Amino acid sequence: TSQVRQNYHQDSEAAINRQINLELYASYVYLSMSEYFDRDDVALKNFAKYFHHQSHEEHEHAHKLMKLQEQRGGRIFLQDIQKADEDDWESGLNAMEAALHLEKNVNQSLLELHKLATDKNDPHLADFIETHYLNEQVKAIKELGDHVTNLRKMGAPESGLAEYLFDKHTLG
Amino acid sequence: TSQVRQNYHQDSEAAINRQINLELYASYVYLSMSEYFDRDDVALKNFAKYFHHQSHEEHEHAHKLMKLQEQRGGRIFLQDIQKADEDDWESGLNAMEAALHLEKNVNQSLLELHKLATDKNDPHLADFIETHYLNEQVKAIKELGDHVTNLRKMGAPESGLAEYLFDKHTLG
Amino acid sequence: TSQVRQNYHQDSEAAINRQINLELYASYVYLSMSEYFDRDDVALKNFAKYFHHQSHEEHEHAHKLMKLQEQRGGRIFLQDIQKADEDDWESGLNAMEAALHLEKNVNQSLLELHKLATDKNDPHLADFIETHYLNEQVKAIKELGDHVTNLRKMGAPESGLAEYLFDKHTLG
Amino acid sequence: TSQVRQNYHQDSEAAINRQINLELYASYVYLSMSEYFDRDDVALKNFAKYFHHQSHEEHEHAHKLMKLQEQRGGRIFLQDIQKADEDDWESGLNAMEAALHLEKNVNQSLLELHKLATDKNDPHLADFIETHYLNEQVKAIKELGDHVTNLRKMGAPESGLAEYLFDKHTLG
Amino acid sequence: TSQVRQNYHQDSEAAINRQINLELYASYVYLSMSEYFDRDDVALKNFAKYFHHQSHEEHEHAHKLMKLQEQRGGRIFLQDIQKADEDDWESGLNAMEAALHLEKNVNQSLLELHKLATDKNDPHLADFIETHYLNEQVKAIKELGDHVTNLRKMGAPESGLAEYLFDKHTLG
Amino acid sequence: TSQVRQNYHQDSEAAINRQINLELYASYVYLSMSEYFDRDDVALKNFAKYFHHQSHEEHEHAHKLMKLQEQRGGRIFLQDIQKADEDDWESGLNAMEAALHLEKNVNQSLLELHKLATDKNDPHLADFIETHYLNEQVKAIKELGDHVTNLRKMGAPESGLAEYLFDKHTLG
Ligand SMILES: [Ca+2]
Ligand SMILES: [Ca+2]
Ligand SMILES: [Ca+2]
Ligand SMILES: [Ca+2]
Ligand SMILES: [Ca+2]
Ligand SMILES: [Ca+2]
Ligand SMILES: [Ca+2]
Ligand SMILES: [Ca+2]
Ligand SMILES: [Ca+2]
Ligand SMILES: [Ca+2]
Ligand SMILES: [Ca+2]
Ligand SMILES: [Ca+2]
Ligand SMILES: [Ca+2]
Ligand SMILES: [Ca+2]
Ligand SMILES: [Cu+2]
Ligand SMILES: [Cu+2]
Ligand SMILES: [Cu+2]
Ligand SMILES: [Cu+2]
Ligand SMILES: [Cu+2]
Ligand SMILES: [Cu+2]
Repeated sequence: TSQVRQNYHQDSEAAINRQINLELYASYVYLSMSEYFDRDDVALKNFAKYFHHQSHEEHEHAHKLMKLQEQRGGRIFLQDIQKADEDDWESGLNAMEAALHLEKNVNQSLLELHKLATDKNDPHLADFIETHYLNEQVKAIKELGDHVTNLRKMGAPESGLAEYLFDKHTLG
Repeated sequence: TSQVRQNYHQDSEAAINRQINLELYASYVYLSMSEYFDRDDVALKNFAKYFHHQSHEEHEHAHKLMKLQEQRGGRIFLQDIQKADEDDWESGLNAMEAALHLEKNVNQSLLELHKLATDKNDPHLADFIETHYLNEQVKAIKELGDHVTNLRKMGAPESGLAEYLFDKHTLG
Repeated sequence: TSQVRQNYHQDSEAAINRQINLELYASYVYLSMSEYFDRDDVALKNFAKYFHHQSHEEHEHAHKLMKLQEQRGGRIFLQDIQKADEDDWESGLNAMEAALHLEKNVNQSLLELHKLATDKNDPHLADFIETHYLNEQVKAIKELGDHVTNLRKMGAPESGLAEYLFDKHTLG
Repeated sequence: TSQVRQNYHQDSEAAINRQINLELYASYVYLSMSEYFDRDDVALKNFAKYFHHQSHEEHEHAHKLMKLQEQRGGRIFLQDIQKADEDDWESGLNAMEAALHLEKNVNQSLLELHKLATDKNDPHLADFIETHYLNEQVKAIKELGDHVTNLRKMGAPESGLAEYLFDKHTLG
Repeated sequence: TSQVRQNYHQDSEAAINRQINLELYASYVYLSMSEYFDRDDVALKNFAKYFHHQSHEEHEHAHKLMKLQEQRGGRIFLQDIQKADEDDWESGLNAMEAALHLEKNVNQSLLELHKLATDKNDPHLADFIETHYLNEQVKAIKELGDHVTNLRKMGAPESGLAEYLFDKHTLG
Repeated sequence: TSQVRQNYHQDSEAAINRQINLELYASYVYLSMSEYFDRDDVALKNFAKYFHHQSHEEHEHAHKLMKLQEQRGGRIFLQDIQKADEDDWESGLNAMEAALHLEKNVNQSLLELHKLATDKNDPHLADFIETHYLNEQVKAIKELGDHVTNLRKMGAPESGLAEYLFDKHTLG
């Protein structure tokens, strides 16, 4: 056991490694979405820019969890990063809906991570989740909801003019 | 035979002169398209700007081929620049489609120029085509494809509002 | 007939299209001359620079005529751009002489364009020719005459030292 | 088949997708190495910095391949990113040796990608591999070799003072 | 065999060492020419400056080949640098002619180096020759041809006034 | 005999040409040493930088002697530049020792050049050797001695850590 390790439960260490893997998975999902919008038969550059930024941001989330693990004296165990469930994301609206779905699932996992920290009486880990993850999730989810709403009201996914203009005016 | 001439086959020299003529033809086609969008009954200024820029760029392509010819010790033989197959380009979408068609044909010609350089064991000419022409074609074609896609999805050519907004938001 | 068209005769419209073609032809002639001076067995860089500039300037002349056509409500009809009568321009002096010959012919055509505008009582077109073309021709022709004179007096075309020094001191 | 697709073989498209996956794998390997050096019982910050930079660079390599795929009209198919063969990299020298081993394998794959492009007569893809990947591999491998050499000569892995000073003076 | 060595044939390694020696020889030839023009009975300072620059440039060519050798895992074997075939270069024109002759021979050697790289299926070395050597040769040869032409037309080598003025106006 | 020649003995002229050749040889030796340290199995970049600088400096020494020759009315006769006696310089210490050995031999030659100038009553050449060569040799030799001493005391050539740190702290 690590010379720095203190008040850090084996279950928490494992939950962090699981969260590290999930952040990397969400990163890979966003990468997939980003490249779909760069296709010649889709060609929505700001949707592509939007998800590329989400991909990079998710890598920051994973790195910070890895930092936590290292600082607490835990050992990182990595797992394969699974490819997304889709290769083709259909439309701008459908990607926004899939992203919101994903973010809600990630939020649920982080809330279960917080409960575990409360149950193992680890207030450092609890505060870490609160400070760096919980409000970020809330903001992410709200933004995705905002986008889904506008796209729906504009006439997406049927209106091709709607996704074109949303790409231009909201995401550009 | 030129004092500088070395490893430069009569067939390559002639193929360059043919490519020089084709670059000038594409230039003239883009000129034609550009002026069509300046018509009072079309009046799409950014379509016009877009093809005017394509025309100038195609002149750069021709000049560089003429430079190659001169540097290798070949003699430039010019041919008439044929006028385009159309005087009236119908719509923004139709010009984009005709431009993509043209660029694919020019690409095919350049790939046949590369094969000839490989077959005559002329690695200088091969690299020249690779370096200055091949990726440029790929980029040109992809961009034209991107535009065709957006215009189609927006409701062009029937939607006059679609070409107006594409002119404004993509080409402006 | 165009919504903007007013006082613009079918004969004038056709004469403009013919002038547009001639400006493009002169452009192509100058291009040919420019490349000849870049040949390894000619290698007079400032002669080459001089005619390359003339080529670009002639494209400006054509564009402005196309602008006129569009503004007046006429329809541009392009024709093939014929290659020059020579592939080999012999010498610096001979190109200057051929350029002067060309410019005098273009001037004659523009003067016939002015007469037609006077005869069709089109004072806008008349002023356009006067303002943008007539004095430009006079200046072009005078400059070419000036160059022909100096080259002759220096000992061109026989004196190879004459063209070398004229290239250096006048055109450089 | 894509509107932009031209001279792009199904085998090449698939080879690119395989290369995309390998670049992402090398990225993940470097991530693993980077975090190992941040461990409290390793604590070599510049080794960690060095591999973190390698990880980011490998993501750039993957993105450019994805760009190529999109530009050529191919469809990206992603695969899981496998975790590295090690969780514990033993020492600074051993990570450098494993990195060199990895880079040589990636180089071999890229050379097989080039052969395939030559065999399918795809000079655009051939030039792309040459321009963006081949010399980069050579440089990467040479640098890793340079580091392995210095570490060995200094007395690594036994000399803990050797890795400490190499971390300070070469990687810092 | 080197830890970095990969896909690098013994024949290529030896051909590089031979090219390294030839670049150094051309460097030494240009050094010889440069000093000849500094003689009190020649005293053409810009000819001297011109070849001194060529000498330095040829050293850059050799260094880059040595870099390639080192990066690929090959071992440099140097050979004597032979003195030029002349101690006295007669005239400005004759040096330009001898330089052009030399550059064409060096070009031939580099083209044989490229063929060998193509035959040993070494696309890294092939691209290296293309990128850093082939177009440079073409440009060098064209420039030398340009100079030979002007000097001949001016009346060199008999006209001492011709070399004086070419020294002043072209090389100065 | 040269119009500028005065008080310049045939023996001195020949001794200068011999010194010119020796400076070029020392230049080539330093080039050889420099490239050895860039080898993947040596990888001492500041040793490499150090000898590369020595190589360039030795070329300056040769050029100045060539200047002297030209200014005095002598004729330069070049000789082959012999390759060094080694292809492999073993270690940092061994190169420093070989460089010191070389510099002492060059110094001896320059002192014999000075004696000859004193004996031929050529005070211009005597002062030239004194001013540009003699103190430079003394400084070069002292520096090489200084380096040899430090390397020995640090534990070179056996201590690989010694050459690594000397490369870093003295030569970097
Ligand atoms: Ca986000
Ligand atoms: Ca899976
Ligand atoms: Ca709190
Ligand atoms: Ca274009
Ligand atoms: Ca026709
Ligand atoms: Ca290439
Ligand atoms: Ca003009
Ligand atoms: Ca004709
Ligand atoms: Ca790297
Ligand atoms: Ca697995
Ligand atoms: Ca050169
Ligand atoms: Ca010899
Ligand atoms: Ca020195
Ligand atoms: Ca020998
Ligand atoms: Cu996240
Ligand atoms: Cu083009
Ligand atoms: Cu004009
Ligand atoms: Cu990579
Ligand atoms: Cu060279
Ligand atoms: Cu010296």
